[PDB]
Amino acid sequence: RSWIQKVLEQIMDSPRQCVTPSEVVPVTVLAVQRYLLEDEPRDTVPKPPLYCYDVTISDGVYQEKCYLDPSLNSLVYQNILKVGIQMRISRVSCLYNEKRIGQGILCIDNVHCGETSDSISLETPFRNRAHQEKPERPLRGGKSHYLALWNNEDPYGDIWLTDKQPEEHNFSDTKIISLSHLEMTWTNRRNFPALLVRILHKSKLRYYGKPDKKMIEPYQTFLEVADSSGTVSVIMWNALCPEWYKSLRVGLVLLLQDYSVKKSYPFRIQPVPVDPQIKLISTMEICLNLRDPPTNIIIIPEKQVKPEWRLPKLNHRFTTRSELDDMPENCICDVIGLLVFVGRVQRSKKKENREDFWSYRWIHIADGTSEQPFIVELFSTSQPEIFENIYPMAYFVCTQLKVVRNDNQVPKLLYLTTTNESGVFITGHRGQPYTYDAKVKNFIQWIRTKSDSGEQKNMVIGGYYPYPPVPETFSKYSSSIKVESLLTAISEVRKEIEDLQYREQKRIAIQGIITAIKYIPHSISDRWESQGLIDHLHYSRVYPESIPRKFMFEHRKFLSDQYNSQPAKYVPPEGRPPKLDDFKSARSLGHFEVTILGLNHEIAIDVAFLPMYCPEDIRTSQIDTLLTSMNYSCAYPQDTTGNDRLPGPRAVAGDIIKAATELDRVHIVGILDICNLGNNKVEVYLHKIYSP
Amino acid sequence: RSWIQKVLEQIMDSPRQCVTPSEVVPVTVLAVQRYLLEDEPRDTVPKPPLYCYDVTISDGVYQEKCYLDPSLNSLVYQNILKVGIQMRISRVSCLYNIGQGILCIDNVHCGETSDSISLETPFRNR
DNA sequence: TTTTTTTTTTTTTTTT
Repeated sequence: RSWIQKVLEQIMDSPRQCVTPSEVVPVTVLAVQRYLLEDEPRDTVPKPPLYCYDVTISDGVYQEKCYLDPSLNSLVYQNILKVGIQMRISRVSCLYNEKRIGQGILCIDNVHCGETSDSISLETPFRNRAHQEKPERPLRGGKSHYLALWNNEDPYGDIWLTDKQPEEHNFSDTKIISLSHLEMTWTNRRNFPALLVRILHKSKLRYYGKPDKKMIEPYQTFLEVADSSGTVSVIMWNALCPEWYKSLRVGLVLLLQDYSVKKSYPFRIQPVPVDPQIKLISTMEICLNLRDPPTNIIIIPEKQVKPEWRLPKLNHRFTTRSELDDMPENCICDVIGLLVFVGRVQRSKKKENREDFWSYRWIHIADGTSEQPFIVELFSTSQPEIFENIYPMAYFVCTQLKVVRNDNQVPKLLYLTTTNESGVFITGHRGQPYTYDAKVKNFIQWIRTKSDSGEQKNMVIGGYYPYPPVPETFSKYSSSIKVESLLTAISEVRKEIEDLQYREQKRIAIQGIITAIKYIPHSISDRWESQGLIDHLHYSRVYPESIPRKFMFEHRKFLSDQYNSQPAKYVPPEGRPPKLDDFKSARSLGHFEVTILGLNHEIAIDVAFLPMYCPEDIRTSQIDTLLTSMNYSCAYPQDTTGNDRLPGPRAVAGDIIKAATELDRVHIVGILDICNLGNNKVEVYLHKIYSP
Repeated sequence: RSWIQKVLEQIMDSPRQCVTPSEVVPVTVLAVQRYLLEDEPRDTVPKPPLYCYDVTISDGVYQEKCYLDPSLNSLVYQNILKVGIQMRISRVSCLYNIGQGILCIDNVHCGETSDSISLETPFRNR
């Protein structure tokens, strides 16, 4: 009948025994989720992975949610095991969950992941109805839940509800006190009366679920609510977060009752609000645990709000690029404008935990006050629905952005970062949610005027955008690398490329001589050489996803899904999609295949030089040298004219070849960005060839 | 000019939500007088003090009588807020318990004995 | 980061 049924019937009566399936039939992956790997023995020297995965392989007849043996998590770290792929299970085992009444669970123990399936059916029935329970939960554990596939700060699954609506709680005889009242009297108040607070800042989710400790929904969010003049950092615990997080927005008047008051956490950093007149109560913090009756948190509509009392309004620090030009090192600010660039979902390993990762994506916000965008570093703000789907041609507003500057290098690094309390939103056509702000009105007027002028901005999506520009002073580049082996070995590049996980980024420096360079037109000589080694690396491959693509609104879902994070569950294509190549490339000049010879003429490597500067840059000398990959603007050409009377990109080609030819035997320290685009595809691109 | 004048006008202009004095200058206490605390809820678990005091500061230009917050009654219980000592207010409100107002002291930093206490400064409010 | 339930409080004014 089906492979699933046959294997399950074959292995049902032998729990915790590994049997090769009687028949090996390719099965389509229809979903891949990630959850904590508790209940495993942490006594083994190779501590089992902090997370395990569940894969919903689907046969022609049924699809039965299986369990991936944690030893196979390598196939998911590299994204080799993705949704829509065909794999051939080689080893299976049966495990029974002792905290649930149900049938056996198939335990995948060895796979041979192949390629994307030709036909994926999302309507195949579920063999075991238990797997079809609407509040989807992991196969193992009693009250477990699925986390987001890659990062841990993004809500995922059905445990996250959005059903909360305003409620009209009568204030007839409700004892409401002020935050300062608790501040002065919270160690003597046996009972803590009700409160009427308003949200000012909502923080990003935080998962504190360790594998050994037994906790349910280890989710914790810090909300800076302010009742009257006072403000405290309320913190929701346990399973309260996945019942109120997707519903509570900044500016909702909450009525908190049956709460707890304690001492401020020692490592807590309460953010200063926009208004300085308020009192920042930083000695005690209100903890909201899930009380049996659902009266602890009640939100009252604005109509029920009474100006008779004083409630701190939600203010903002909207700033333009011109203002940012003078803003100091660290000054939290809000930004708004028309998105003009979207990066990729890069992942940086957390120092706190080498297993967890962040999910950031470089974006550019355009305004009328400057010719450069804000260049925001957008981390995951626990808003996957917006974060993943943002595209250039739209209005984007991000709040609580911290300035970051670096004058050590000539191209001042004036960019922003997303703090813990940073939120993301896409404003309406007129800017309805933020229309009240004056800067918002100015931005909307600018967009309307420019559109009425028949003008469009150069919109780019995804690509290879290493925003951080390596300085021109190799000494400063080394200084930034404090005893971290700034110059990676010529033979270690293989291992470093083998260490990156899905969409991981890392910057290293190599020492060598320019073996040769062949110009690759994006579409005056075409090739040149400088002139038997121990071994050579063939890493000069530029993938189609690496080339930035001009944005076309007609095809926006396709473009946004080609640079997003890999989906957890399958979604059939809505028709026959286009091809990424048919979209024009935002780059104005082609790449190169610079080959590097080792200092000890023993190891060689092939790397790709993908410059971002336009011919306008090499004419105006906005770049550092002809061997750099980023221009001082670090912004894709504004297309003020599209094509100018300047030396054509074909002329800049050949010119770069001869510029490299100048560095015939010169000892150089090139900075080579290395990233793993997914599957086994890995990119190694040049950034800057430091020369003496 | 006069510190009390500036504080009064500031709390009148900006919302009177325990306005923090924009500028803090040492002020000399000229009198501390007590009376019963009538017209109070007296229903909070931490029952309010039975008596309250009305300090009489002097900034060198005018002397204004200010109603001390009952929360700061310990400073007078311990004789830390006496005549002569020059203090520094840090919070101020504008109570109406109305004609003009009642400059309230919500916080204070009692200092050292003053050497220039003047009994000649006229009352700003008659 | 986690973390719940319970209560305790005595005393000198008004007459119209």
